Amino acid sequence: SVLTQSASVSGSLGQSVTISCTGPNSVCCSHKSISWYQWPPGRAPTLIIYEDNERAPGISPRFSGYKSYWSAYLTISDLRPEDETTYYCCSYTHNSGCVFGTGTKVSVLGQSKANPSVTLFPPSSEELQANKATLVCLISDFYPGAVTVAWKADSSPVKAGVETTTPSKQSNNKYAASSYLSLTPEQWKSHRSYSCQVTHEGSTVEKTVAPTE
Amino acid sequence: SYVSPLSVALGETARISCGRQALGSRAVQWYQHKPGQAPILLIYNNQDRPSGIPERFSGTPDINFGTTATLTISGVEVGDEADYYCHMWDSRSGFSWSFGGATRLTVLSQPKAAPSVTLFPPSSEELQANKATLVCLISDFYPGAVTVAWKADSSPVKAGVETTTPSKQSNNKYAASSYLSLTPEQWKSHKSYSCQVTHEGSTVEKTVAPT
Amino acid sequence: GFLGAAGSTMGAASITLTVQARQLLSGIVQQQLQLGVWGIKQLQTRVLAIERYLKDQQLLGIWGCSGKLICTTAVPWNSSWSNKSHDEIWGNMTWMQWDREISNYTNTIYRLLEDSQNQQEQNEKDLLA
Amino acid sequence: GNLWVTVYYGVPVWKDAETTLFCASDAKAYEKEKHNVWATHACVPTDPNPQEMVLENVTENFNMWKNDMVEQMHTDVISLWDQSLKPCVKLTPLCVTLECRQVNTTNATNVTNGEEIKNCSFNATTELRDKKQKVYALFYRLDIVPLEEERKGNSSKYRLINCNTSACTQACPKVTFDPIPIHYCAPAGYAILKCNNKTFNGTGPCNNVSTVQCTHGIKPVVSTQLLLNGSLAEGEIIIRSENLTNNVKTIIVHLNESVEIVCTRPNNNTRKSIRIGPGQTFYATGDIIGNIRQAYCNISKDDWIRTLQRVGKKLAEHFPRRIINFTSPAGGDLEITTHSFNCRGEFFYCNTSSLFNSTYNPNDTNSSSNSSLDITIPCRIKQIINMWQRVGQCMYAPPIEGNITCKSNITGLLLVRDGGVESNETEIFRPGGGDMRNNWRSELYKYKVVEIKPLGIAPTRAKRRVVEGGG
Amino acid sequence: EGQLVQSGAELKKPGASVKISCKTSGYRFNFYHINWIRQTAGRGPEWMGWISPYSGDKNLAPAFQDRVIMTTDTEVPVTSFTSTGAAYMEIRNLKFDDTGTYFCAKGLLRDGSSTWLPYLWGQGTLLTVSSASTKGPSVFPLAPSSKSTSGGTAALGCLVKDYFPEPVTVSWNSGALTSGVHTFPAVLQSSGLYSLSSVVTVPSSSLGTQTYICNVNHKPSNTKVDKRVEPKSCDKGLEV
Amino acid sequence: QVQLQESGPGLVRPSETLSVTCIVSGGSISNYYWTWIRQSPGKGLEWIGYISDRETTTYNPSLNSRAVISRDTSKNQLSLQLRSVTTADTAIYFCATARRGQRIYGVVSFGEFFYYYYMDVWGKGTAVTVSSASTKGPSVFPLAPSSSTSGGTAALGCLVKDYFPEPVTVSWNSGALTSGVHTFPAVLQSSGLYSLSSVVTVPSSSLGTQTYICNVNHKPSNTKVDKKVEPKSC
Ligand SMILES: *[C@@H]1O[C@H](CO)[C@@H](O[C@@H]2O[C@H](CO)[C@@H](O[C@@H]3O[C@H](CO[C@H]4O[C@H](CO[C@H]5O[C@H](CO)[C@@H](O)[C@H](O)[C@@H]5O[C@H]5O[C@H](CO)[C@@H](O)[C@H](O)[C@@H]5O)[C@@H](O)[C@H](O[C@H]5O[C@H](CO)[C@@H](O)[C@H](O)[C@@H]5O)[C@@H]4O)[C@@H](O)[C@H](O[C@H]4O[C@H](CO)[C@@H](O)[C@H](O)[C@@H]4O[C@H]4O[C@H](CO)[C@@H](O)[C@H](O)[C@@H]4O[C@H]4O[C@H](CO)[C@@H](O)[C@H](O)[C@@H]4O)[C@@H]3O)[C@H](O)[C@H]2NC(C)=O)[C@H](O)[C@H]1NC(C)=O
Ligand SMILES: *[C@@H]1O[C@H](CO)[C@@H](O[C@@H]2O[C@H](CO)[C@@H](O[C@@H]3O[C@H](CO[C@H]4O[C@H](CO[C@H]5O[C@H](CO)[C@@H](O)[C@H](O)[C@@H]5O)[C@@H](O)[C@H](O[C@H]5O[C@H](CO)[C@@H](O)[C@H](O)[C@@H]5O)[C@@H]4O)[C@@H](O)[C@H](O[C@H]4O[C@H](CO)[C@@H](O)[C@H](O)[C@@H]4O)[C@@H]3O)[C@H](O)[C@H]2NC(C)=O)[C@H](O)[C@H]1NC(C)=O
Ligand SMILES: *[C@@H]1O[C@H](CO)[C@@H](O[C@@H]2O[C@H](CO)[C@@H](O[C@@H]3O[C@H](CO[C@H]4O[C@H](CO)[C@@H](O)[C@H](O[C@H]5O[C@H](CO)[C@@H](O)[C@H](O)[C@@H]5O)[C@@H]4O)[C@@H](O)[C@H](O[C@H]4O[C@H](CO)[C@@H](O)[C@H](O)[C@@H]4O)[C@@H]3O)[C@H](O)[C@H]2NC(C)=O)[C@H](O)[C@H]1NC(C)=O
Ligand SMILES: *[C@@H]1O[C@H](CO)[C@@H](O[C@@H]2O[C@H](CO)[C@@H](O[C@@H]3O[C@H](CO)[C@@H](O)[C@H](O)[C@@H]3O)[C@H](O)[C@H]2NC(C)=O)[C@H](O)[C@H]1NC(C)=O
Ligand SMILES: *[C@@H]1O[C@H](CO)[C@@H](O[C@@H]2O[C@H](CO)[C@@H](O)[C@H](O)[C@H]2NC(C)=O)[C@H](O)[C@H]1NC(C)=O
Ligand SMILES: *[C@@H]1O[C@H](CO)[C@@H](O[C@@H]2O[C@H](CO)[C@@H](O)[C@H](O)[C@H]2NC(C)=O)[C@H](O)[C@H]1NC(C)=O
Ligand SMILES: *[C@@H]1O[C@H](CO)[C@@H](O[C@@H]2O[C@H](CO)[C@@H](O)[C@H](O)[C@H]2NC(C)=O)[C@H](O)[C@H]1NC(C)=O
Ligand SMILES: *[C@@H]1O[C@H](CO)[C@@H](O[C@@H]2O[C@H](CO)[C@@H](O)[C@H](O)[C@H]2NC(C)=O)[C@H](O)[C@H]1NC(C)=O
Ligand SMILES: *[C@@H]1O[C@H](CO)[C@@H](O[C@@H]2O[C@H](CO)[C@@H](O)[C@H](O)[C@H]2NC(C)=O)[C@H](O)[C@H]1NC(C)=O
Ligand SMILES: *[C@@H]1O[C@H](CO)[C@@H](O[C@@H]2O[C@H](CO)[C@@H](O)[C@H](O)[C@H]2NC(C)=O)[C@H](O)[C@H]1NC(C)=O
Ligand SMILES: *[C@@H]1O[C@H](CO)[C@@H](O)[C@H](O)[C@H]1NC(C)=O
Ligand SMILES: *[C@@H]1O[C@H](CO)[C@@H](O)[C@H](O)[C@H]1NC(C)=O
Ligand SMILES: *[C@@H]1O[C@H](CO)[C@@H](O)[C@H](O)[C@H]1NC(C)=O
Ligand SMILES: *[C@@H]1O[C@H](CO)[C@@H](O)[C@H](O)[C@H]1NC(C)=O
Ligand SMILES: *[C@@H]1O[C@H](CO)[C@@H](O)[C@H](O)[C@H]1NC(C)=O
Repeated sequence: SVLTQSASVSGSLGQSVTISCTGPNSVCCSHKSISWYQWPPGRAPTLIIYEDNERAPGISPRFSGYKSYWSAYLTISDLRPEDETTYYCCSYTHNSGCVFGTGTKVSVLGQSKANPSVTLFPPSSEELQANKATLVCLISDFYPGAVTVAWKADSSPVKAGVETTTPSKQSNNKYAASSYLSLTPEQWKSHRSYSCQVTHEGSTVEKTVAPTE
Repeated sequence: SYVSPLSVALGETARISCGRQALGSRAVQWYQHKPGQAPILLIYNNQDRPSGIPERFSGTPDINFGTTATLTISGVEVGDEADYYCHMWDSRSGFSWSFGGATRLTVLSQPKAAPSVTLFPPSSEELQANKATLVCLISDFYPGAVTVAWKADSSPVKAGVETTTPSKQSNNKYAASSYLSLTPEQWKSHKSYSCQVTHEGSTVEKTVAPT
Repeated sequence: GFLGAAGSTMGAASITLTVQARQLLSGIVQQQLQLGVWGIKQLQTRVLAIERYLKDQQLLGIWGCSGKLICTTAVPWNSSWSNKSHDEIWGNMTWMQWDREISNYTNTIYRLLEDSQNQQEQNEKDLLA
Repeated sequence: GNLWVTVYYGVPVWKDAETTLFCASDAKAYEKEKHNVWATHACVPTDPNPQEMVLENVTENFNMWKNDMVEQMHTDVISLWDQSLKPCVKLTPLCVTLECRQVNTTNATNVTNGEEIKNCSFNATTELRDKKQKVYALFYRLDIVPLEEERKGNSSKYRLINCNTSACTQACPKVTFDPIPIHYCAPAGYAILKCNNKTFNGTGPCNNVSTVQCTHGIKPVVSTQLLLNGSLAEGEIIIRSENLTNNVKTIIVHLNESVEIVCTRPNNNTRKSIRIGPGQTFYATGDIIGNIRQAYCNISKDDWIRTLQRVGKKLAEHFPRRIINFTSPAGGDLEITTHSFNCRGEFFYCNTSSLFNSTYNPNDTNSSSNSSLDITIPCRIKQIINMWQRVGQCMYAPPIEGNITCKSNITGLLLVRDGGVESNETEIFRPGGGDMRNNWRSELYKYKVVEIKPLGIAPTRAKRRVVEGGG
Repeated sequence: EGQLVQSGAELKKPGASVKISCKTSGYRFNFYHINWIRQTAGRGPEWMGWISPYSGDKNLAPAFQDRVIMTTDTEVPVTSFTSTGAAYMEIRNLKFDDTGTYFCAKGLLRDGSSTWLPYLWGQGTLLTVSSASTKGPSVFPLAPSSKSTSGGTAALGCLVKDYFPEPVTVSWNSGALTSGVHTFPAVLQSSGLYSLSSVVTVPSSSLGTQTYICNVNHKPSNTKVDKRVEPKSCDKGLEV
Repeated sequence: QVQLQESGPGLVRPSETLSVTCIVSGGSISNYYWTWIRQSPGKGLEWIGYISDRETTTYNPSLNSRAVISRDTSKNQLSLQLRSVTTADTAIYFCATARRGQRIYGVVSFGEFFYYYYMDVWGKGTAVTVSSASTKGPSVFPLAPSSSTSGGTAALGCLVKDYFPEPVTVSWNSGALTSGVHTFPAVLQSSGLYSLSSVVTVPSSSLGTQTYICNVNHKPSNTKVDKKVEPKSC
């Protein structure tokens, strides 16, 4: 993507934030138009700005565009919890297609942090007939979106068959993630307790279920 | 009611009309009937004629409705003199039972024939049976217009005369016989008996006498 | 062509407006017959069409838009009528669906059209000139 | 961003309205035979070309069954009928008792019918009022009802069919009934929209749409069961119904290739003019010259059976029912159960039983060439008719001299469902044309009336020089 | 306010071709372009092309100009200003870098300076290019667990383990229960297979009058698993 | 191919059953139609009726009340009977072979076609009289030669006097003599009896003892009288 944006930018809750999007003069905004889209990961994008300044139908006046001869800027006034997502720009003419940008991750600071909701699920009796034994540690409704997961077997760290997912944003503007521990019935039946430890920036929580139990 | 006449010259063409002309599509028949013989159909379907009928006869078809069915005979012969019947069948009138009214054809321009007369006296056996009859036979004359008179020496008999109306024979000529009834005394008495046959202006007379 | 821009956007349709105004009445002067009551419907149509002309000419008469097809007004746009932008009207909607979207009002837009200006203009023309 | 309303006069905006159109038939000349009912003094010559303007990016709703052009063409047909019947001689004095006799026919001996021609004598008025005159005339049996006896084929007493319901008026000898191409044109302030979809159903949105000043050449042909001398459906054979599931209303069939029907009256008739008043010369049927045949119509059995096959398949499309049984109408009214029409003056009533006598299976279950055995149709004739609905008063069709022969191309059907049976057990179809308007719908489906509204109030970023602005 | 529904997710071997669909509704299909834009994990969004259903215009990016063919069918009208259409994008000789999400979008304007601009995007079509064959998922019950003793809320779900490729659609009671449902993203196991879980938080009193059937759909392997969640829990915090 | 031969009584009393027979030779009766036609003096010929090969009778309207026509299966002959006859039924009776005829002028399915008949082959016809008069055998008196014209030929005759009714069949030596024969038409004398004469013109040289014998046959009276002719004597 020759059309480069700012990698990340942040603004306070109730404040505003500016997103830059520029590139070489063969692609930049001297004889081109700029459109802004909100493209959350795993969803379909939504047009918020089209043709430099005018906004898409039904868009609130909080979003605004300002196009210079060398760059384009997107101002998002009155930041909301739903504004914390990725945004993209497109430089286009009347005939040539969209030239997408690198992407900008917008963070909304000054918000209140959330408590992690963790629940550890043991392998069902039907999975032990497969035969596998995968522990399913589920985390949800935590803020911000960064965790550090660790497994334990009989109060000892486990590092085999750990598979953790990156944080994803829930519809409640909170983040969720999941971790899985794949095991064989021997290692399962060879310890007295399995523990999932979710470590955050303000509180570290642990939930334990025994294998024999 | 009765038969309608017609006259056509010898060797010419004869166009014989058909009474009660058709009212629609028709399939007529033309029959030839000579007195005393079997009828023969000249035509059985306007145009068609069976094998054995000469080509001189022809009937008008009904290709266009409105034509009167005429029987055309090219080159009239003496043998064509007969009665002609027109059997009419059409799509308007129903079952046509009765034949058409006869059309008597007469051939004109025929050569005249002098009458051949043969007079025979009463035979010996007839005289022996107490009866007598002079038989004057006229044959091979044309036309069929003769008058028979009888004479005793030179006096007319005028009584007991029976005469046949003439009739055409196989020679296409006419023939007629005349009988004179007499008792044997009347035949034996007079000198000679004579038969006079007046044909046209001529009169042929033959005389016989007892032996 | 006549009605050729009925399915086109309002930007491409507002170009040729003389075409719909020509065949709205144009009974040619010929310069090159009728009888019976059966031939009276024709007459009644003609008159009717003429009225259809001289009614719109009357509206444009009381709106100050007599001689011209396009005309600007002193009546301001009302937000409750439509929430569309310039590119959301003249490059997205035909005159048909647009007239259907405004069809709830128009009568109010007509009362303001003959009242907000020509009722106030003609008052401020005797008091001015 | 400051918007102001602006008026645009001449915006392509229309709305569905029903206004009275007018007639326009192309220039056709004739100096001796004038006074065409559907042409002369009923229409006008049009331009050499009615232009068709294709309307792009337009999809327009059409409805042939709620159309107003049909309801106008119906009343225009009736009104032209009554206008044709106004100045002609009427047959009020023809209500004298009739002494009818049978007509000469040769013995007969399959089974068929026979329109017994009746040779009727009657006392009739002459040019003088006090004096009369007994005259004879040939009348078809269907135009006369008896009073007593009948029974023998001898005399009895008869009465003309109309002489009680309504007095009758003979048709003028100058006027002609031949259907001429009629174009319907819209007045000023309105327009006609034409749907150009080849496989278009009855109603609904139409994609390829144009506008026209006048419709194409539509010949007002009146018929029953079989619609003829019409247009042909391009591509597929079209089925058009207001409502298929509704058992009562008809179904129109538009064909993809027309079929030949040749109708002849083989009676080289004659015309006998008898006076029944001052200047009134009633024309009666003279004696039939030639054979006594009945009128008929030949239809190619191959083309007709193929057409009924394809129509049977198109009916199997809209009906996932069972075997498509085709029959003749139920019975009763003669003008309903017969293919009735006109063939230059004479009004024919055909019995189409040999045509509708087929049945085709969805499984097919279980040929070759058969020369061209034209299915023959025994067609009777009426001289005193009261069709066109009771509004159109009767008229004595004057006898036509000579034999009659007219060709025609049937381009569709007029079928009717039966119902009453178990659904999808067996579907039955019967021909018929109980309504007069359905003959025009089959040619007025591709047209619609619209009313132009040239006022367009639209906001723009521009205001007029308000009052104070000159210098 | 239209509707652009794309075809389901597809798995294809490298070198083969695939044809993605895009059936529309609720708008005049000939009034706006159809845009094709793909998004891969490494390169982000990438506009591929657009096609005009009315005029047949086509504009392809130079990268996809050699191996993408876009077509459109004629619109089937429903009303006077609404119709239904379908677009198709056929891509040939697939490689692993072509794996990703594919979107078709509906144009913003009919006339102007940004007519073709993608405005009404579809739900997306997941295209996976791999040599490994398809593998169906194994669903195992996630027994209820205590979430609130005073509030009486439990969390029960279903585990979708070992499937390939992505994704898998989960519903409850055949879509008749979407409230309070949370589906977690899929993990990438060591063997290369995917695995996710779907949980729901419901009041613990609703056990005899509410049905709990997780409907799992893995259309790539053509397999569906409807599982009745076992309502027997061993958590003592919930039983209080 | 087909030949017919009529045979009848010749005289039937009034108010009786006139029976005439028609003999066939060429073909079977079940192959053709058969008509009967009578021809009376002073009138034309009258078609009285026909019979089909299917034994279906059809009669003339005037004679339908008194005419019966039948056919015989074993012997190739058809019979005609007429009950309650009068002096008006005296006529020459002919039987004829009738072929059918289909005249089509329109559509066959409608009908529009009528059948007609034509009789191509006829018979000689047998003359039948009806009256209260009785039979009468003909008297035969030979007419001796005149011995007539100039040198070369002469005429001899045979007189058939007073008989009833017609006709009388005359031959000479049972058909041995044929050339020069002439049978004149009979006359109806006022007594109610017919009388004919036959003549032959033979050369006067052939009169030694060639002996021309005249054979008279009258079937109604069952008399078959021959007679010899001798020249003059006395
Ligand atoms: C709608 O469809 C309707 C049907 O679906 C249709 O109806 C049709 O109408 C037309 C008219 O409009 C009808 O046409 C008529 O047909 C009649 C019959 O024709 C057939 O038969 C004859 C006779 O054949 C017999 O005789 C010959 C010769 O002896 C034999 O060789 C045969 O084998 C046969 O004999 C058998 O049958 C006998 C009984 O008939 C038995 O007794 C016998 O033992 C045998 O078993 C044939 O010749 C005809 O063939 C001709 O036509 C075909 C084409 O069809 C040609 O290919 C062929 O080459 C021949 O040309 C046919 O097979 C006709 O008779 C009739 O024409 C007469 O009538 C009109 C009107 O009245 C007259 O104007 C016309 O002039 C004809 O009259 C002639 O015939 C009569 C009687 O014979 C004569 O008395 C008369 O003088 C005249 O003679 C003329 O012809 C002579 C030759 O025959 C010639 O020698 C003379 O010199 C003279 O020129 C008419 O054409 C048709 O039948 C209807 N269809 C049906 C199915 O009924 C309707 O029109 C349609 N409507 C439309 C299209 O608008
Ligand atoms: C019915 O509705 C439909 C849909 O609503 C509507 O169609 C729209 O029509 C509008 C016009 O009113 C279109 O908008 C215009 O698009 C113009 C396109 O410019 C050119 O470039 C196109 C892309 O070409 C690229 O790719 C090729 C090959 O890859 C390459 O060679 C090129 O160099 C280029 O890179 C090209 O497809 C297009 O082709 C059209 O024109 C040629 C002739 O030039 C013809 O042969 C084709 O068949 C085709 O018709 C064209 O060549 C664009 O220029 C134009 O911009 C002008 O106007 C704006 C203001 O509007 C100005 O600011 C600007 O400076 C330009 O002057 C405008 O954007 C729109 O794209 C259509 N949409 C759809 C979906 O079809 C119909 O018109 C409606 N019809 C009716 C009767 O109502
Ligand atoms: C469906 O479509 C078919 C096909 O058109 C219709 O069939 C037509 O029927 C009408 C009657 O309803 C016919 O009109 C009448 O025709 C007769 C017959 O004569 C005409 O046709 C002859 C060939 O068939 C032709 O030879 C005649 O004259 C020609 O030559 C002269 C010069 O000698 C020339 O001047 C002509 O122009 C011709 O070239 C003649 O045209 C006719 O007698 C009728 O005449 C009366 O009516 C006309 C009305 O204009 C009037 O002018 C006359 O003075 C007279 O009063 C009349 O023309 C028509 O011919 C048929 N079509 C064809 C091709 O033959 C069918 O009727 C349609 N169905 C329905 C339900 O309507
Ligand atoms: C929508 O309908 C219109 C008219 O009903 C269609 O226009 C027609 O298009 C065809 C070809 O596409 C034209 O045929 C051509 O005519 C010319 C002569 O002008 C001839 O030289 C060619 O060989 C060809 O036959 C036809 O004339 C034309 N109709 C009119 C009135 O001009 C249009 O194509 C339809 N639209 C669609 C998408 O089908
Ligand atoms: C004629 O065909 C049209 C389709 O081209 C039919 O219109 C649709 O019919 C279906 C059922 O067949 C309905 O579900 C739709 O609601 C109809 N759409 C519209 C816009 O009407 C139409 O019904 C057909 N006509 C008849 C009489 O069946
Ligand atoms: C115009 O004609 C086409 C056929 O040429 C019609 O297209 C069909 O429409 C029906 C729905 O009515 C669909 O079921 C068919 O699949 C369509 N066929 C094709 C080939 O697309 C079209 O509907 C017609 N437009 C109308 C009647 O308004
Ligand atoms: C529709 O018509 C067909 C043909 O006329 C009917 O089939 C006939 O059914 C009868 C039974 O009553 C049979 O005797 C005939 O042999 C059938 N015809 C043929 C040609 O096989 C059919 O029954 C009719 N449909 C209904 C519901 O009566
Ligand atoms: C039309 O004609 C047909 C036959 O040509 C008539 O059908 C006949 O009807 C009678 C009694 O209904 C039956 O006895 C016959 O068997 C039928 N004929 C055939 C060939 O099936 C029909 O009745 C006629 N139409 C009218 C109204 O009478
Ligand atoms: C319908 O057409 C069929 C076929 O021609 C007719 O069925 C014939 O009927 C007759 C007696 O009515 C039978 O002897 C035949 O065997 C039948 N089949 C054929 C092939 O001839 C039927 O009569 C017609 N029905 C009508 C005209 O009403
Ligand atoms: C009835 O149909 C026939 C053929 O189906 C029509 O004959 C055509 O006439 C046109 C002239 O208008 C010619 O260009 C065609 O070549 C003719 N067809 C054939 C096969 O030769 C006839 O005109 C139609 N009659 C009408 C519509 O009244
Ligand atoms: C705009 O319309 C509203 C009705 O929704 C009305 O109350 C208001 O007075 C209007 N404003 C103007 C300036 O006409
Ligand atoms: C068709 O008729 C049926 C009943 O006959 C009725 O239920 C249905 O609504 C009708 N449909 C239309 C479109 O009129
Ligand atoms: C329609 O017409 C075409 C061309 O004349 C022909 O090929 C086709 O068979 C017809 N189909 C039907 C169903 O009539
Ligand atoms: C036809 O109708 C019957 C009863 O009305 C029904 O059982 C059958 O399924 C129907 N067939 C169809 C709709 O194809
Ligand atoms: C403008 O176009 C968009 C995209 O096709 C559509 O959603 C909207 O309804 C149109 N009309 C407006 C915004 O008034």
